[PDB]
Amino acid sequence: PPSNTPPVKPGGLPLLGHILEFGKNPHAFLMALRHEFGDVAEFRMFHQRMVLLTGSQASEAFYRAPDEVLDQGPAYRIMTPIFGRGVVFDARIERKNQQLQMLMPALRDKPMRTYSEIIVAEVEAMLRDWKDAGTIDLLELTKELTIYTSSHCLLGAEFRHELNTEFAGIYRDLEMGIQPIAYVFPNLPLPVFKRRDQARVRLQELVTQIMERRARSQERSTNVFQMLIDASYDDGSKLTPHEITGMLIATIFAGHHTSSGTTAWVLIELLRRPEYLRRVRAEIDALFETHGRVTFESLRQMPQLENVIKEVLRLHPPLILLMRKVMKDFEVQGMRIEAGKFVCAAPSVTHRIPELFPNPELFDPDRYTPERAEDKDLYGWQAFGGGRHKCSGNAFAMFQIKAIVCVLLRNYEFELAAAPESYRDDYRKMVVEPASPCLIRYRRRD
Ligand code: HEM
Repeated sequence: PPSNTPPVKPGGLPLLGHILEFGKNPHAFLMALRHEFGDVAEFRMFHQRMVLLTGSQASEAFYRAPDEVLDQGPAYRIMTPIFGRGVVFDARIERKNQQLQMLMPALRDKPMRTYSEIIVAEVEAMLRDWKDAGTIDLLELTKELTIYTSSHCLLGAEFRHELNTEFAGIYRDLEMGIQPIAYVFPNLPLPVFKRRDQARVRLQELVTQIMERRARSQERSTNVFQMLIDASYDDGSKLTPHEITGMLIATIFAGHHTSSGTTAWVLIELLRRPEYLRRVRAEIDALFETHGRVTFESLRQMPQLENVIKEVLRLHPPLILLMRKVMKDFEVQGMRIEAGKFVCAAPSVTHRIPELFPNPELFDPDRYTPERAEDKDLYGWQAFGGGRHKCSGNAFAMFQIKAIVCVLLRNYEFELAAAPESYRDDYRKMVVEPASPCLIRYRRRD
């Protein structure tokens, strides 16, 4: 009497499974898998057996599982050298959870007003460097803008001014260390891998220096770094500069390409839909004539723009595979998923289920008005994941993007360099953004 298990896609290659076809187009693949096998569908990545949970029901099973059924550890094994050993997600389930819990208040509530001012200020700042008119690569602009605003808010002014050029190069070497051989996490050593390892060492050095310099000086700035210094375990014991360095890098990687890509898409989508450029522009111009400046209070209630960002995240979730190891038999929609196996959510797929998002392929922000399609189901729309391990900085992300767009749109008029339909997702990236050659034209407003 064997229990009903989920269907397995007729395999491809012996030691490769489906990996090449999947790798060709991860999204197209997962769409195809679901379309042919339904809510719960097994495929093989190398040796390993992945199970795609799509739809409201199967998504709930995923996001609500205890940390003791589904472990996010292996998904991050490529990151461990960058984050440090035993720092966060390499740490024991209970220790990992305290570190994450220390971040949450750093990225919500009280510091949010300060972050707003810093982010607004940082964009206003760089915008003074701009010619009257010109052509820029939109993706590069939002990646620069995001790393500046992030690092200022998360690390502090030290890393924007005094440690600017030093940090810039560390982050590069850190970023460059994200190579899928390390993602297997099988062998750590290589030329680029040491330049990665050297980078983390030098950052932990820079951190401790600033810890010590901010302590003998009675500087008290508002940043995640400062709050991680002031945080403490339930022990009463404190974070070591190893941990503080690990958590700050995790936060920056978690927030950088995700935000930068989304800001790009919010501008692209607004620039190929004049209808919505007007609704957003009218909202901003209204915001200024009611506040005379971009202000934490003003950013809070931008319904037009919130709705646009929400639809952009429906059509363009930057993270499209959320992977977990099954370390306990749990059951999804009747089908039993064996321990030792892998499960994963696919925001990009579930977001196009017609039963959840009527006319899924149509861009319509008005889905997210009081007669909504994001509220009355919590495991439909899932761009920020869900459950115990949902994004800590969804609030930060929303303000970051609302601020950048507000300022850019208020000072500058934009128009696409190439044909509107030519702007496509590049699903072959670890974090999905628009295609690399993503040019745009600016000219000072009025
Ligand atoms: C802007 C668009 C963003 C999107 C779409 C996004 C999406 C996500 C998703 C889907 C996860 C869960 C991954 C998983 O379940 O394995 C996640 C986790 C996380 N995100 Fe984001 N994120 C964004 C921005 C940010 C920003 C700006 C920050 C911080 C500044 C941030 C910090 C985090 C952290 C710390 C986690 C780990 C939460 C945990 O596992 O407990 N994210 N994000």
